[PDB]
Amino acid sequence: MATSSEEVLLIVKKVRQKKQDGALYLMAERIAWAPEGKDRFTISHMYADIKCQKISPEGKAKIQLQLVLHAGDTTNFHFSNESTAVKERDAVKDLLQQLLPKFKRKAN
Amino acid sequence: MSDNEDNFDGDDFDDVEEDEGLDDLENAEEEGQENVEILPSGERPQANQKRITTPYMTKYERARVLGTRALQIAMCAPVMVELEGETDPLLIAMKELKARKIPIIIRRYLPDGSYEDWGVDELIITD
Repeated sequence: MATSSEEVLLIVKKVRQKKQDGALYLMAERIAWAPEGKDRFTISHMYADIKCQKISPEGKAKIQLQLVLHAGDTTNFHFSNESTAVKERDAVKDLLQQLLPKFKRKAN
Repeated sequence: MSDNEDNFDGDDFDDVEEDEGLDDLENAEEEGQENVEILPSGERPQANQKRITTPYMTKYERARVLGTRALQIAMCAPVMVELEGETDPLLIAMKELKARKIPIIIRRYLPDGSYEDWGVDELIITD
């Protein structure tokens, strides 16, 4: 759904990125995050470019999804939905993580 | 705007590296004894065949049930036995265990991978 640029499978609301309050949308080929009130995703990472996904679980008042890229880069997506902030993380995790091998080397 | 994403240092990032489609490796274990499951009865999950083990309880299952029961009573669990001075979870649990008054299902496991459910009520505890 939310095919404004690509087919979004997982829509994660109340997500922030380094002082930017917005929303995270996982599309078929890329994880794109946009600011709340913006029609355009200011961040879009293809699962290919995402070298690894790290995620801070309960314990901290800040649940975060850090997309560590190949070069050593990263993308800090803070799940700030007081309701299911961590549960969001887990779903975005299980999904994105499964989205990765799709953009990784196959059996050969 | 929230400067909370730069107000941290050491985020407890539960590193999640995807790795699906890996090998099983049956040799990836260290146990080979009777690893039994200590479950609280009332739901009573049991199989539908004759059991192959013995309806007796040694110091293995006893101590396991006792430790788990002391943990229960230590949390203010109701006592199922008579009190003749027993004011400690261990004493009470020992009385309950010896009388099979402890409601707990002990699922035994064999080195072959099989498992059999065994309630304390079905086990003759030899102190």
